[PDB]
Amino acid sequence: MENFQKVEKIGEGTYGVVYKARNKLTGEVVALKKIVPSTAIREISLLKELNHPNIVKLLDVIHTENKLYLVFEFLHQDLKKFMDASALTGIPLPLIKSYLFQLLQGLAFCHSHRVLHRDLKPQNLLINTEGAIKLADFGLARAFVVTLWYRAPEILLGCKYYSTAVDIWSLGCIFAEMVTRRALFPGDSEIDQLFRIFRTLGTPDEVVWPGVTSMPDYKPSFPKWARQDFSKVVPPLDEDGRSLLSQMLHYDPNKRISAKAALAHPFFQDVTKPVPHLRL
Ligand SMILES: NS(=O)(=O)c1ccc(NC(=O)c2n[nH]c3ccccc23)cc1
Repeated sequence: MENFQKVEKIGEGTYGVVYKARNKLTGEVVALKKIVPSTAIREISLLKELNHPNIVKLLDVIHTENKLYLVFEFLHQDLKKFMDASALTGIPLPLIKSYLFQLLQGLAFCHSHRVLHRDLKPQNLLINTEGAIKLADFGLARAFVVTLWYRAPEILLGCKYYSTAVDIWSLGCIFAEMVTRRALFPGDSEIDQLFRIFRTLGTPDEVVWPGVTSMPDYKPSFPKWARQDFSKVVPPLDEDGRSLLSQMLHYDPNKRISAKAALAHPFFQDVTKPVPHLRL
């Protein structure tokens, strides 16, 4: 590991501290994450082959002194900071739509390889100066302070075998947040998270989500809220954007739109790739 000089700490992630670091041989600047079960080693090693331009590149996996360091390509800014910096005027819709489109490409890729993220959130969506956005920490949750805001309702209801659909749900919540400049469901506990979802989208029932009532953490005592209309939930998003968001936020994970079908949605008919103006 001595092959790296830490330049600065970027922050505490779910799986360890992330450092900006410089390779002493190569000269390259990278993100260095200090995270050992052989099972974790093999899953992580699979992730090195999972290469896509909207997926932060895992450069190296350093198992040393019984410790695990992951070396990634480095990006200069995350979507949370960019959202914060954009909050006076909001992110312009064409850049929201570009970001959403690119992230759906990323998902479509990983999902087609049966790999899910499970913990999408603004802090692991990384952006560069060329107008790209990338998913960071893909596949780590499986290979191995906690924000709940982007958690799919089937996870909160105790489903142990959830699907790629959970990422679509997270990404729908992020889409909404870019548009409105506020978190869609900022729960501060699991029940607060669930009940915020219920209050906006309606308490789910057997009609809209067959099997919901048989889920591990479902309680017949849940209060029954009525669904709100999306026009009230994410103005001033147009009809195509609301329609797509609605399909990303379907309760039933089987009805929820796939990343691949989302890419064909009419919302993306006029998609472009703007460059943001970023201050590094
Ligand atoms: N807070 S901030 O906007 O200044 C900022 C946020 C994030 C990164 N960059 C990173 O954290 C980062 N780059 N590549 C990664 C690969 C995996 C995990 C994190 C990775 C830099 C700056």
